[PDB]
Amino acid sequence: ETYTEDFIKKQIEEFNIGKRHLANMMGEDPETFTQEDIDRAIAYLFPSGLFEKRARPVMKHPEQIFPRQRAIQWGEDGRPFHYLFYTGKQSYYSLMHDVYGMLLNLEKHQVIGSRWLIKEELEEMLVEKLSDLDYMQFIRLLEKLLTSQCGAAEEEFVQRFRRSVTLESKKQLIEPVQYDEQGMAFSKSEGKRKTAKAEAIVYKHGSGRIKVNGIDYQLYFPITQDREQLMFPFHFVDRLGKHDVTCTVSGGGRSAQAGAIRLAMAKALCSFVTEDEVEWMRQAGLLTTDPRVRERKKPGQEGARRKFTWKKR
Amino acid sequence: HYVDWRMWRDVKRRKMAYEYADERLRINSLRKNTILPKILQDVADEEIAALPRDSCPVRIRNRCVMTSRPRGVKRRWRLSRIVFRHLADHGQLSGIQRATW
Amino acid sequence: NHHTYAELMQTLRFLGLYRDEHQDFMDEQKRLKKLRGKEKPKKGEGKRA
Amino acid sequence: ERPPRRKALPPRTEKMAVDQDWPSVYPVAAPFKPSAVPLPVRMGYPVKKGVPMAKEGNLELLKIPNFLHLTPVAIKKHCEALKDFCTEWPAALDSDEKCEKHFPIEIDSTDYVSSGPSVRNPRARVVVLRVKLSSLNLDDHAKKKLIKLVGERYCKTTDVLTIKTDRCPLRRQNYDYAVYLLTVLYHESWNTEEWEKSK
Amino acid sequence: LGISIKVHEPPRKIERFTLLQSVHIYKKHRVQYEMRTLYRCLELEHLTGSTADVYLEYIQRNLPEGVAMEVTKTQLEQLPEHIKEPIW
Amino acid sequence: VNRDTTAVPYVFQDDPYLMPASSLESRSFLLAKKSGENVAKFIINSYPKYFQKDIAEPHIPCLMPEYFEPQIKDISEAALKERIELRKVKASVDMFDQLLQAGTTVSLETTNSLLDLLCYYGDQEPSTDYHQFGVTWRAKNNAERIFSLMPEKNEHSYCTMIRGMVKHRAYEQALNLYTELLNNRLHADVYTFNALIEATVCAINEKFEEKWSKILELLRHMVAQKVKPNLQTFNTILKCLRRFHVFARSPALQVLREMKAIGIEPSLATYHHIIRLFDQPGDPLKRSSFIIYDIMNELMGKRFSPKDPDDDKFFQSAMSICSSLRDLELAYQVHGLLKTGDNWKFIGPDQHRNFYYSKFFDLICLMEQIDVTLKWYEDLIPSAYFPHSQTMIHLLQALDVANRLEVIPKIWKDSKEYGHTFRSDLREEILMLMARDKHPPELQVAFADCAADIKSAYESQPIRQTAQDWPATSLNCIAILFLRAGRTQEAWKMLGLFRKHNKIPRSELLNELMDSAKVSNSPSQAIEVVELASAFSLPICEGLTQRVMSDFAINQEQKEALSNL
Amino acid sequence: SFFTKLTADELWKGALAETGAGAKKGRKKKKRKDLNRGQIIGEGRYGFLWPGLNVPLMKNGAVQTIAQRSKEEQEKVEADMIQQREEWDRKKKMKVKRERGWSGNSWGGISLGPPDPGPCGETYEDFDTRILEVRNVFTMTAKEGRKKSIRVLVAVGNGKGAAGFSI
Amino acid sequence: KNRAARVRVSKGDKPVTYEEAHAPHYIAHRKGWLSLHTGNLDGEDHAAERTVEDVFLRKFMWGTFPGCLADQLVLKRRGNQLEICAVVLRQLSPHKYYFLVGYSETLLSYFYKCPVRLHLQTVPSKVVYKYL
RNA sequence: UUAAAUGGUAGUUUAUAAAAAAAUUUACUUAAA
RNA sequence: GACCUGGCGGUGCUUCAUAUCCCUCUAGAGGAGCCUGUUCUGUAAUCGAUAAACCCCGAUCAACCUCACCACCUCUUGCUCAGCCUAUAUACCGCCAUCUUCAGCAAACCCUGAUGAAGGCUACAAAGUAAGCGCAAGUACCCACGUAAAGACGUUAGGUCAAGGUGUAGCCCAUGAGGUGGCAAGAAAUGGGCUACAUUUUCUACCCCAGAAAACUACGAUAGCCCUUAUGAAACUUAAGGGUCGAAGGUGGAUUUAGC
Ligand SMILES: [K+]
Ligand SMILES: [K+]
Ligand SMILES: [K+]
Ligand SMILES: [K+]
Ligand SMILES: [K+]
Ligand SMILES: [K+]
Ligand SMILES: [Mg+2]
Ligand SMILES: [Mg+2]
Ligand SMILES: [Mg+2]
Ligand SMILES: [Mg+2]
Ligand SMILES: [Mg+2]
Ligand SMILES: [Mg+2]
Ligand SMILES: [Mg+2]
Ligand SMILES: [Mg+2]
Ligand SMILES: [Mg+2]
Ligand SMILES: [Mg+2]
Ligand SMILES: [Mg+2]
Ligand SMILES: [Mg+2]
Ligand SMILES: [Mg+2]
Ligand SMILES: [Mg+2]
Ligand SMILES: [Mg+2]
Ligand SMILES: [Mg+2]
Ligand SMILES: [Mg+2]
Ligand SMILES: [Mg+2]
Ligand SMILES: [Mg+2]
Ligand SMILES: [Mg+2]
Ligand SMILES: [Mg+2]
Ligand SMILES: [Mg+2]
Repeated sequence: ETYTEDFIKKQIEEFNIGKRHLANMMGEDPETFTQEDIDRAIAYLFPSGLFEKRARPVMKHPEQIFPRQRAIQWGEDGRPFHYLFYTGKQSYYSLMHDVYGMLLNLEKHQVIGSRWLIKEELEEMLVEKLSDLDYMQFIRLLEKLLTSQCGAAEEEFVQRFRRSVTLESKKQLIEPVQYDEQGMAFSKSEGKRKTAKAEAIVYKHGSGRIKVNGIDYQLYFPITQDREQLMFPFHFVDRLGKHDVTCTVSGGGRSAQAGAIRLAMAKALCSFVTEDEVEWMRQAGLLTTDPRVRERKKPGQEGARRKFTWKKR
Repeated sequence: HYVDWRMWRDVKRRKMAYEYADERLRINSLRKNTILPKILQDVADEEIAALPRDSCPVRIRNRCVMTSRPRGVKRRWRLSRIVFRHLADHGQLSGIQRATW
Repeated sequence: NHHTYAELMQTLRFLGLYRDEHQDFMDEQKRLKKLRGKEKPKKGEGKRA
Repeated sequence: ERPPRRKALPPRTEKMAVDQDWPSVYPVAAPFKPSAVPLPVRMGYPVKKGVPMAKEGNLELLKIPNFLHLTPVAIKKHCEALKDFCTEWPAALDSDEKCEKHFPIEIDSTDYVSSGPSVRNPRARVVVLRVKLSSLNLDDHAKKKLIKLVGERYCKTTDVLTIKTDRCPLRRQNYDYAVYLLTVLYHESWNTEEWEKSK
Repeated sequence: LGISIKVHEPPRKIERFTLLQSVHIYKKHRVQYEMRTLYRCLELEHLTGSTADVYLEYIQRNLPEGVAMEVTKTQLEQLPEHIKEPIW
Repeated sequence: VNRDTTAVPYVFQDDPYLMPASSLESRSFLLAKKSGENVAKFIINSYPKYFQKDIAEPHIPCLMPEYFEPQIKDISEAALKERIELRKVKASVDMFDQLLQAGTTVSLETTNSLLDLLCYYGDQEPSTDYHQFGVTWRAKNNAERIFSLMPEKNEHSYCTMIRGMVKHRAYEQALNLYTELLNNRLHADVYTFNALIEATVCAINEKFEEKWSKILELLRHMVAQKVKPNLQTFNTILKCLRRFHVFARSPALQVLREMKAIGIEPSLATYHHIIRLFDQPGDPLKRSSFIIYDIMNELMGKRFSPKDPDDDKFFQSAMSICSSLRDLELAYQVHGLLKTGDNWKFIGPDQHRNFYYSKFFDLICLMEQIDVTLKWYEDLIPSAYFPHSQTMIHLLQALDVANRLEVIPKIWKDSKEYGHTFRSDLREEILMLMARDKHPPELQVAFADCAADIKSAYESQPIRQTAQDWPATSLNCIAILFLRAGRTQEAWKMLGLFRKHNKIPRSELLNELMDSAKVSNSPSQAIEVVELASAFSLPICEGLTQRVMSDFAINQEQKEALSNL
Repeated sequence: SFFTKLTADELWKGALAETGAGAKKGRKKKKRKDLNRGQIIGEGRYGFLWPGLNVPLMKNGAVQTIAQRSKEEQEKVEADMIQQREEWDRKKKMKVKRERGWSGNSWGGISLGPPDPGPCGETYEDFDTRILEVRNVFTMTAKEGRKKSIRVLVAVGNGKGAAGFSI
Repeated sequence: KNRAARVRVSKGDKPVTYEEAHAPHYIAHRKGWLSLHTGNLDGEDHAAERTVEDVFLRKFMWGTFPGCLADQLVLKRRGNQLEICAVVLRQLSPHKYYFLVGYSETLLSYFYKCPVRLHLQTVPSKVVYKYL
């Protein structure tokens, strides 16, 4: 699959004409039709439900479709263009040479935000296939270059090979404090445990009354352990007897329903505690949705994991 | 031209059962009650027993319409598991895919 | 109705408007068996009596 | 072979202007024709270092039920021609409460559109009649007798009497039967029998 | 066409069934198939007989292959004449 | 929605390989498709058993097998009626005779129905799926025998017999039967009178005046019998009057004026007959001019409905009159009428549609600005008709007149796509126009590319199998076009073809070859120019050689040049 | 039954039995005959002639109608087709005379022709290849056991002094 | 090892189309369905008769167009209509194609009592997705 | 650094490849003797 | 005689098995009754699977039908341009098991062994480059987790001529087709499962703050007998319930299964 440059040029010629045709079909301005409008139109005109998105109908700029192919490396005379052509990795060894040169000069004169460029993405930059050990060798020099007091130019060179890790914050999101007709401050949250789904309304000020589906919590949860779960969020922050809760729970069994409410109450109560307390609650496991759900039974077995009795003979 | 003699015997049973269905329904109604005299119900017992054996609906067998396999048939498609899987695995049955969950 | 399907497509083959690859295969095999000397015996005039 | 093998003409998408009347090309639902659609649309899971397959001879695109005959331009043009057939909703019946006051009875019927040689569907015969007993001229005795006669057809929370009828082959017969049942129920509820004194 | 329309997506139904893997014996091994039925509900309101007749014909004729439709029609009717007052 | 101009008619398969690429392929592709439908219908009716399972709801009667054989085997009058309904001419007669021999009574209505079947079909079986010149009526036919057998003969029996005779060109026999009809004091119907009018004109070869008197006498007979004339009565008169070249024009107008007074509305057929009568091959066309203008004024914005079988023949004739008069505005009025409402359906069969559009487009190219002609070219071709090779010549001539020769390469491509790749007249015309005058470099390059393509069409001629033909003009033009574009290498090869094919090169080709050699300064090439012309004994060569000898010529070559002559 | 019939490819794949357990560890090589080679669309046993498929659509500028070959004409067509088959079959039966090497069944001394031309415009038409030895060497693999390979010595030479050999 | 509808790897000389290259686990994931009707939707009837008709049509078209079909059929059903989309080759003369389209559309309409259309797409040669 | 015997006979490896076809053959109605 | 490659070794060294080899953890099987397969024996009376990789297996299923079995009777160009559940899974397609709870397979070239079978890595690098297939990636399900799905080439001439199709051979007054009636049992052994042997239990109320029962009238049969009903043309037989009966069993040897 060797796509010559003239062919790619013709493909671009057909995308621009096709792009104007699609704008005409959809009644849009040919001149402000973007790639995100193209994708919306193609999805409507050619509806495909195939689970894998790479198999669906696509109309993209040929530069984004066809793979990046390296240019001819020698002229008609036959003399290759790069002095490191016969190495076979002219782009990799050209870079390796440059970094070694910079390091020699630097000596003579004398992170969360960003990750080291991964291997598959360095190969794209060089348009050369590399081994894992080649990638390690390159990174070992770049790191050495940072350890030394690299100058303003050397820092720019390194940053070519540093991507930006956007670090996800593990901070709980607080729900807005609303006010009812009577002006009582309350927060509402949601929880899910197995198949139980509970909505909890925690009032800022109260006496400690919990109503579950309109019933007093001790009557709804006769089992003590279930009542212990409802106590844990409030006991952990020393706020027993200071809030009223009106929660509704549906689905699941007795324990799942008590677990769903615990998560809902904890998420809601984050509005009325300090940020530091919210972090402690998160570190005690009071704000995490439990992902442990019933595993499916498999054909040819007794249960999810159990097998049928095995007979050697 | 039916797949085999067994399929051909089932075709004849389905035809004879259709012809006698009304007569059999009427006579059974006389038998399946406690209202009518037992003497009349005894005569109906004999009359339904004298009808041809191949009119009895219990003798019909749901065979695969393509291969005549008498077992492993899916009633919705009337196909044996083997024939159904052949058509399903080639993508020729609308909306039927491999189930993974 | 396997009688209609079979009889219809048989007629369509004799009219030259349907190519039955299956029937062609078993037709060649019957022709070659006849040359090899294996042919259906005449009814009544069987190998037994 | 004095004339050489017949050569396929170039695709007619090369003659199409960029400001054509596309609804004229795809007036009705038709299969995707790569020679008629002037889009370089590709489809197919790409092989390693490969691209999604082109549109010519692409069976994946043929499978898609395309909407090239229903472009937004066509829909707006189509509906402009179909406005003559529509009649205006009575402006008086602004809200659902106003509809109930003037038209107490609601008849629900269902039509099933499936693909095949036969249109028949045995579910289409079912008719559901709903009427609130507050819209009927019922005294105290009649209302109590009616609620007892119908049984679970009456819902106390909503005060709606639901009469579902599916005895007769046709929907029109089931509609006439449902309306008939409401009539005999109304008149029987008003009638007072002597045995009613044993309540 | 001036019709009030509201769309909601009813939950999907996935029907699954199991078949034997091999033609003969080998019971432990199965093949599991499914048919996914997805839904979309278009709730029209305050239509007249003529408007509904035209809208339904237009969208029904353009129903894509493999899509079924169930049209539930609620008709507003007046009290039967016989029910206006009791005869007894 | 409107007609899609880029597509061929919808009846064809929308695929580049299957789309028709010529006027003939259009006809043949439809004929092949119709044959397929006939073969399927033949099988369906030959083996109904296979197509008797009805799974359609609602039931579709049209998709069921048809049974054409009589299912009543009893010999009776009621069973005979079936055979007449089935149009079994031979079976009905044989059964009718058997019925008569048995002595059972056959109703007059049943006998009249049998005569209708025999009289209409001339006692011949209607064509079936599978089992012109001259008078088709035969003296020994069943209709005549049965007609005499009839014990009671009503007016309808005579009528259908007269109509049959006229239909089958038994004009004299029909007129004799009408005389017998009058002797019996039986009134004839409108349809018999319409047939009798045709018989009068066809039967004898008397001059117009006598035929007109006879026609007027039948009209007076029609009025005497209280018979009201229909539209067909007048349309036949006009069709009959076409035979009288210049003597029926004014009478024909009187007939038209009579129609309007009575209240019979002239249909398209009526006007078709008039314009055909008034349009005889004469240069002035003065009367024809007035007729067509007045007819078009009357028909403006009139939606028509089928009234006469000849309604489909109007538009082709009207466009023919406009081409003869060379009036584009009238043609646009005629075409306007075709496009109003549903009048487009009256264009007629394929050969009518091609003729109409050929005459219409040929008049546009001649009489309209090039910019509008090209719009009509885009809209009509290929969506409406596949052009004739001569219409491309007319389009090329229009382009020449407009000085828009940048489109000639496009016309060639379209010509190849419409099946004119190997039309000699078209290929020669394009080359001549391209090479007639010198053009700017870009236009000269484009013409060279088209010339190379035309040259390839000549190299790959299907006639090449029969023989090699390379017209002298074509060869000369191609060579000159190569020289002007700067492809001297390609032009140098053409010199071998001239002598090979024995085609004499024009002086302009030889005179211009000088510069090509002079710019190169290769005396060898200069002599080759002299050597060729000397073979043909062209007088310019001798005078030319001396000039070349002065400019660039090797000493040794100069001596040889003179001796070669 | 019609619905039980299969395509020719599946039939020939089963009948040939090229894939199996009997064709692996050295455990009649009948060949597939293409039966569609001589078949023309529209030709049937009855002999019906169809305008536009079996016979030309228009004869003398007139669209032909459905016709049928006479009893005796169809017999000729069938007999001719049978003869045309015996000819095609005959060609395959014919054995081409192979120039033998040192022995009838020995690969030594059999010319292989000129070496294939190189990609960079290189032609080796002067050189003549001739085999010298063909040996069936074997190794043992864990999965399959006896694994058969071919060792082939050849010699190439132009006849003017240049000459090499390779395995 | 699984067998169902898996074209087995060869020496790298065997051309396969996109449909033939994908095993059954890829249906609804990378390749779609070759027949679209409502029979197999929840609450829909007559799946059995739709299945038989599809099996027949695929065989009818294989024998009626011998050597022409270059890929599997795409059967589409909309209400009463049946649409057969076939990718054929460019070897048979156009006349013979038009005859067979008119013949097949008529014969099938009378057999299944419904309007049937056949949409032929011609390709120069079999579209090769990969060489197995 | 306890002890831990046995597994019927024969059978598990070389001469080549592949069909071909053929076209249809350009623009009305109409009429006459 | 000396080698190449593979296998194998009660073969060495080092590093390890994640429900996994040992010691450990939880619940079982092996013992009792019953349900359901198999082997044997039995019957005039199917067939196939039958170390791991058979044994509630082809069957998401046999009272007739199904059926291919047995006895008897009947038919002959036969529901089919016949038929055959007749032989051959050691001729095959098709669909699969198994290693796989694997990571290798291989076209095309180059180099090494003096041009033998064969071999081809060392990163501060020393002859390998490798399209393709698999793994992986991606997708399905509730996540990027897990679980499914997937899993090449080959190994067991592994399973299946009885899903169907089919090569070869056989039958054609029968080895084909139809009708009626009938067998599918238990000396003995064993696999899987079910219910129990009870007090963390039994019954009732309740679905979790209760009262009684608790050793020959307790715990414990889903068996036996009897009766009714359901399905069906047909029920000594199949299923449900009622009555009656109250049995072995008192926690199970060697051995053995599953689970992160
Ligand atoms: K031996
Ligand atoms: K070793
Ligand atoms: K135990
Ligand atoms: K066999
Ligand atoms: K067999
Ligand atoms: K057990
Ligand atoms: Mg049964
Ligand atoms: Mg598996
Ligand atoms: Mg020899
Ligand atoms: Mg021994
Ligand atoms: Mg041994
Ligand atoms: Mg036990
Ligand atoms: Mg057994
Ligand atoms: Mg066995
Ligand atoms: Mg029996
Ligand atoms: Mg039995
Ligand atoms: Mg038998
Ligand atoms: Mg085997
Ligand atoms: Mg994952
Ligand atoms: Mg798995
Ligand atoms: Mg994977
Ligand atoms: Mg074996
Ligand atoms: Mg076996
Ligand atoms: Mg027998
Ligand atoms: Mg108990
Ligand atoms: Mg009991
Ligand atoms: Mg009973
Ligand atoms: Mg007790």
